Amino acid sequence: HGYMYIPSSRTRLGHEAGIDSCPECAILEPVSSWPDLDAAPVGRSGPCGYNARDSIDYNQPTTNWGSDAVQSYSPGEEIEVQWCVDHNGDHGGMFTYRICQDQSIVDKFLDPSYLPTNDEKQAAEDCFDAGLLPCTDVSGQECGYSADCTEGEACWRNDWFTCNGFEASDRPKCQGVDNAELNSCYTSIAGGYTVTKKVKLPEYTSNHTLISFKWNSFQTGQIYLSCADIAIQ
Ligand SMILES: *[C@@H]1O[C@H](CO)[C@@H](O)[C@H](O)[C@H]1NC(C)=O
Ligand SMILES: [Cu+2]
Ligand SMILES: [Zn+2]
Ligand SMILES: [Zn+2]
Ligand SMILES: [Zn+2]
Ligand SMILES: [Zn+2]
Ligand SMILES: [Zn+2]
Repeated sequence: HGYMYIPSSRTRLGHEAGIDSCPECAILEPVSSWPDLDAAPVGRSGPCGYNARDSIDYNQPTTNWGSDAVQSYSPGEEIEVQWCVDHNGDHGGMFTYRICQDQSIVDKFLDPSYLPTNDEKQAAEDCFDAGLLPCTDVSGQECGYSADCTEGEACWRNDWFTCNGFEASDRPKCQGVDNAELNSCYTSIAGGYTVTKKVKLPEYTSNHTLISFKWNSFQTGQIYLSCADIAIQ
């Protein structure tokens, strides 16, 4: 149970505007989230998430999200990206961040009076996959392999980030990555823990595009998706 926190995703904004009582509850499930990290099609969830809890589809703006870039960055900028895992829903596994470089696709997600179809959701997803922001693009960032994976497997990759071992001696699962304190970010269920990394933005530009957060669960057949409205200028 988790969601994108920095820069503020639509889900965070959703919660913060009082619309979404369980931001961490937005789940793609059931799916094969492991070990093949993109076998699973995003269906209704899309690259921005659908929260069944409160029936929110974050793939289109409302008055409460998606109207504006929440943050403006520069081409090639290395930036903080953070997500929030719930104390009772730390599934371990692997996560990534992506920018889709086809403004025409993304535009379908920036109009409050249109909801992307599942078809457009999946096509967006493919675009986001092509625009995955690799761990290893940030100089100085250590990009480990998953302890829940073995060499040569489809999960064996360090473009994505990994949580710690689900049954590791020390600092297990996603919580273990920052080893942050409880409520270091908001979750509704049992209090949130931050999971913090850096990504390097592309030299691709836009006055208004999306980061899509995607977290593939190891413990469960589940994926958590969020997106943030951002500008590269
Ligand atoms: C953003 O929009 C303004 C108004 O059209 C324009 O003048 C500016 O060049 C645009 N910037 C980008 C990166 O598109
Ligand atoms: Cu969960
Ligand atoms: Zn995918
Ligand atoms: Zn695959
Ligand atoms: Zn992160
Ligand atoms: Zn259309
Ligand atoms: Zn190294």
